[PDB]
Amino acid sequence: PRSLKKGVFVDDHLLEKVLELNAKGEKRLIKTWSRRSTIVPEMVGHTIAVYNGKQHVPVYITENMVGHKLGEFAPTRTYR
Amino acid sequence: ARKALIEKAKRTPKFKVRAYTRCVRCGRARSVYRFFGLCRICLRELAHKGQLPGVRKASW
Amino acid sequence: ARRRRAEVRQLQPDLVYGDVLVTAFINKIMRDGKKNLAARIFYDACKIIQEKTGQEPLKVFKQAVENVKPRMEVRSRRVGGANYQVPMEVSPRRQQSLALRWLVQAANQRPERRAAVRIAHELMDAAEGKGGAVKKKEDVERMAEANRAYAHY
Amino acid sequence: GKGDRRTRRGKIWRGTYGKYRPRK
Amino acid sequence: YYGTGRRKEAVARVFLRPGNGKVTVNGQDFNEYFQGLVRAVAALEPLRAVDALGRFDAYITVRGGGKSGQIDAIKLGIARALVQYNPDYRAKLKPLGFLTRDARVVERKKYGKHKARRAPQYSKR
Amino acid sequence: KIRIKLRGFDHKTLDASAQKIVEAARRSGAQVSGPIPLPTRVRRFTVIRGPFKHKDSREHFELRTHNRLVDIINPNRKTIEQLMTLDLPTGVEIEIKT
Amino acid sequence: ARIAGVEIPRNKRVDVALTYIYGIGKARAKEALEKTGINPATRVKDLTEAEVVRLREYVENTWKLEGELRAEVAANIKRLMDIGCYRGLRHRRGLPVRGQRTRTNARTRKGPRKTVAGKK
RNA sequence: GCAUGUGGUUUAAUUCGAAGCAACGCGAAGAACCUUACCAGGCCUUGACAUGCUAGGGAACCCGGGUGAAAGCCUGGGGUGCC
RNA sequence: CAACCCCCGCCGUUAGUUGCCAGCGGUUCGGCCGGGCACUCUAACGGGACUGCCCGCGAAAGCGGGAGGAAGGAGGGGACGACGUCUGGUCAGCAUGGCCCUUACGGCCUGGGCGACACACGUGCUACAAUGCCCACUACAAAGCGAUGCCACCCGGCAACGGGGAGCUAAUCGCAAAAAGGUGGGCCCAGUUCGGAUUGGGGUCUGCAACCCGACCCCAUGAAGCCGGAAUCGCUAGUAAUCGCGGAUCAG
Ligand SMILES: [Zn+2]
Repeated sequence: PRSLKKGVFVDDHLLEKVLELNAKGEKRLIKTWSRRSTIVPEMVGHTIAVYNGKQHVPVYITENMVGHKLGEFAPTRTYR
Repeated sequence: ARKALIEKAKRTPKFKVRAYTRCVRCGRARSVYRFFGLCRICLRELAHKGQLPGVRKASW
Repeated sequence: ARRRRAEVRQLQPDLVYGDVLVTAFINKIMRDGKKNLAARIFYDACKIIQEKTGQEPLKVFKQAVENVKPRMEVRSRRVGGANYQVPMEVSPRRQQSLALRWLVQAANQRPERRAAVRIAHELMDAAEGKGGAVKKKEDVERMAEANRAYAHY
Repeated sequence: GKGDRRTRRGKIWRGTYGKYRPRK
Repeated sequence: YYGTGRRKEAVARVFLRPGNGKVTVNGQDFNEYFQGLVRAVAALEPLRAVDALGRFDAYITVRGGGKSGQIDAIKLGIARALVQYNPDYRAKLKPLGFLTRDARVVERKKYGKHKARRAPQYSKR
Repeated sequence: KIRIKLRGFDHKTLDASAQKIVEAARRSGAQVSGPIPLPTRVRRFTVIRGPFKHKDSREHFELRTHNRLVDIINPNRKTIEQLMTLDLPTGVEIEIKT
Repeated sequence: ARIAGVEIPRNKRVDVALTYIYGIGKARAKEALEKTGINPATRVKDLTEAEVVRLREYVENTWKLEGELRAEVAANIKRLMDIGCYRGLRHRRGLPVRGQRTRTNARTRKGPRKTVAGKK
């Protein structure tokens, strides 16, 4: 039930970095710290590597997973 | 207070949220009063010597 | 109290009847200082006595109190490396206080819904020498001369 | 009723306003 | 006849005019400004003291405090004005102690505490 | 209709300062409403005595900003003379709006 | 007095009653009587068979309820669950999801207390 | 039941102190970055701050671009006072 | 130690843009306007209790009781902590002897963490309900804070909020509704209209950014819990219990 009003956020760092990967079709690996960002319907299908606290976790994006953020896929807390 | 952070917390930041306080005197950051701009310790310190005008010791 | 017996707070008699005994009782119902509420309780509990009994509630009240005042009590004591229940003649002050209190503690334990009601019934069954108000009275005494084997301390 | 953030007191407590406590 | 009744941070403007016997407070009937208030009757006690009920009117105003205090506040005021009418009245008033005023004021919350007295609870000392 | 507000920190400093305006205002002016108190606004400071950690310590500091008013109706060019540059208090701030 | 979904709320007031239904809370109920003119004050047992039906037809063809609500949620959970979503994991672990603390008061999501050994 | 402090266990890090009464909603009267002292990874060295010295080049200053997560690195311009 | 100093209670003087038919004239009958400082108030100074008076006890100090008085014997509450004790705490506030690093034990940044959870204790909050819960109409408070800040009022929206926009530099505008209470009516003793945990879902706002980790709103969900083992805390009067309001810090 969280919310960012009118104007969904995504860091231009990868936005205009990932879109350029559209002019060529597909790529393989993306690495950027901004996990601040929401995921866009315009972003589906790429394999983005997000930063943990030390590692860089690779995340495949699904047609079914557009409404969540990047951080929601990079677990920080190692447990058990 | 580390000089590396007094003088630091003074230069304008790229984001307005980032800007916090410090005590002009001690350099403390934990609890300065805006009104005087001094570390709670510091407030007392001068409050006592009589260096903060109109600043008396409350009694009621 | 170490230095003195300390004076006993004097109360303002009732605005209605005028007996301080009244004011004392009400104080006892009152919780959280909502003395305006507890005031009502007593009055509406009085009105119940009028409708349910051909008698002035003022009188009924006193006689009910009069009947639960235990005149005998226990007060534990360590003599011999042991707890010896010493029965003892209770003073005037402590009776009146024990009465009112028990009247109440007992009342709120009634199966009845409305508070004022609970008081009303407890106030009657009291003057008729029953209920629990008087039971919490007869029970203490049922310890008084129960262990009267020790009234030599 | 103080935790019931959807009642009278519920709001009065949190000091928030809502469908349960309005502005007159 | 004005007297001035103050009690626990609440002022009471008292006016005794020879009338039928009615109290108007802040513009409303005495018994209307105090509905459901048990100790309400308390205000008039200083009057029924000298058997002077119904001979005066009571134009009363009040500011500050709480209704369950203002009562006493008026109570005093009436008393204080009652001397203006007949100073010789003290004889029947002070024995009943209506010309006294108590510092029943709400004590200051000291620090380290939860109120003016109520200290905080430690468990394993 | 010269409205004179007097805000300060010391109540004696203002009393005098205020009186000083009362005196040379009746000698050359006319009918003055006298000096009036407000209110007075306090600035409390609840600080811990020790610098280390003892919540239960706490010293209490206040800061009283006294407010005094002196009204002068029927403002003459003669009144403004005595009350032109004939002041002496230091920790007193005045402002006029007429 | 019967069936909304498969349920039977009865002998009490309507407004109260309807609460009993999985999908209805102290809100919908009032907004389902305001949309029908049935006076809440009246008990369930004293409803006009016709009055009854209206309520029925309405409530059933608008809000998602028991036989379907419990469903939507259920899978809704498995949603982010099937995904490497943090929130999903908290769900796996049976811990707090919304963001609480996992050091003290959490018990509501762990259930009974599981006491273990320690030192001094 | 939940908030909050602490033990303990955990963790790349879970920064630090406080310890019976006289530690534990205690420094912290305000941890999302910041704060922040911790851990990771990228980067910087007369260094983010003081006073100064010896050699070489330039008023200070201002506005771009490239690379970049930012910092940083590279680069380019206009620019030329007081003695 | 007491006293001198502040706040509280009585009263007096000085002061009237707070206050009022207190007494008169008009009203859109709002103290709104005049007009008036009386009262409330506001605040600066000063008076006032000293066992001074009466009875008793007493060698005296003093004690008990009474009276007049607003107040009594230190009238209530503050600030105010001796010589020293604990090698008390604190070099992470600051300062400072000493040793230790100075291409790093320094400095910038990005992201993570301080929020981790099988458990355990401390301080607390919410509740187990009819002396009660809910909705409605209605009445009394203090003390604070306010410039890009407090926001009247109107409009959109269930609503958080948003759009518009007046007043205040603040005893004269605003935060503001105090709450309990009172009048009506609903509940009828249920795990319930008690209780609000947790979870789904949809939104608002702050802010570069609310995943980790923000409050708020709305719909749904509606858990433990029916008064607490041994044990253990606070409080001697306007106190405890209860009820709401304000501020500091601070974008939130
Ligand atoms: Zn400082």
